[PDB]
Amino acid sequence: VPQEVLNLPLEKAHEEADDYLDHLLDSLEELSEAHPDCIPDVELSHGVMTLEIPAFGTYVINKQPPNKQIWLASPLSGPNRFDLLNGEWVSLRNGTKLTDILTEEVEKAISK
Amino acid sequence: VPQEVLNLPLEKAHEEADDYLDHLLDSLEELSEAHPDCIPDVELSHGVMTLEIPAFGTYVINKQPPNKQIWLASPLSGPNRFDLLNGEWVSLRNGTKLTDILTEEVEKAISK
Amino acid sequence: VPQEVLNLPLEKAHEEADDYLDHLLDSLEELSEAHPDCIPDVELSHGVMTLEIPAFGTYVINKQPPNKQIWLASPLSGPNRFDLLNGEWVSLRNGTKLTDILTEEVEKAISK
Ligand SMILES: [Fe+2]
Ligand SMILES: [Fe+2]
Ligand SMILES: [Fe+2]
Repeated sequence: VPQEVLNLPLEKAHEEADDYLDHLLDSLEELSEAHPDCIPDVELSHGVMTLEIPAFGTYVINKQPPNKQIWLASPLSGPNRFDLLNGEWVSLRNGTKLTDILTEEVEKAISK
Repeated sequence: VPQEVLNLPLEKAHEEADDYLDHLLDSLEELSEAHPDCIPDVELSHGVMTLEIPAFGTYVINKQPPNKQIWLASPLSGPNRFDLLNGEWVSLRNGTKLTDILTEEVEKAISK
Repeated sequence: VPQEVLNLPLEKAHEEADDYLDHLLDSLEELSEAHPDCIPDVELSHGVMTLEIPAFGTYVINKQPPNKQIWLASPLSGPNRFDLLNGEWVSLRNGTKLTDILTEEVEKAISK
């Protein structure tokens, strides 16, 4: 029906998890320089980000069917699950920011 | 198995987004009278509500697969996403009520 | 690609609703002893828990596609819907704990 809509420069919105992972990647392979040799590889395959931190292990950040969308598999802090609260990604278990976590775990790996 | 259940006047529950859109429509095509000629059409196609406000443009309210269920496409305030908090629909971005928004945008369109 | 992952004792995570229902069942068929003859049966069919409380009726606890995952059908307090807040299951309508509800409804059935 509504002709007035489809004459706009329309676009489908992004998956809100997709927006974060893309932002995470470039803000991680820019951080893959300030490694001594300690955060060698970042790779976003196809909705799956893999991070290698040889001190801790292999990270897996994952885009997941609901019951809340972003999946953390940390070889240090274990698994966790995140969805939107007020625009940042938040743990279903305790309420901790996803960003805040790999902030610590990366800046510990660089330090140690 | 459990025979005691299926002798009740059973019914499948409604989609909680469906309950809102139905309530929104009649509470909008009742509001499509107090237009000068300024909020001409409301139409709920099949899970898609279309609102025409010629001042701003064509609105689209939409029922969306999870990562949170009701989708706002406002030609004035942009796009947004809503799910249940304590029984009212709330923006994933900032936390604003969906009802509270098209309250303003309609009562501005009538005013101006 | 990432060889370091798949040499771990890997396992797929559980459905967070599944973890609760399993915990609910054994913590209910242990409670199906301290009935006079008043909470006779508990049964978890296949993602569907059925509770018979002859005073009130037949309960149905249910695992549901998102727009929030655990479904309560109480013959006393009506229907409700639950998802994770800070690690416990919470009503979309009002914000009440799922655990807190069948706590009351069971310990009323034993009492009365
Ligand atoms: Fe892992
Ligand atoms: Fe639009
Ligand atoms: Fe029932």
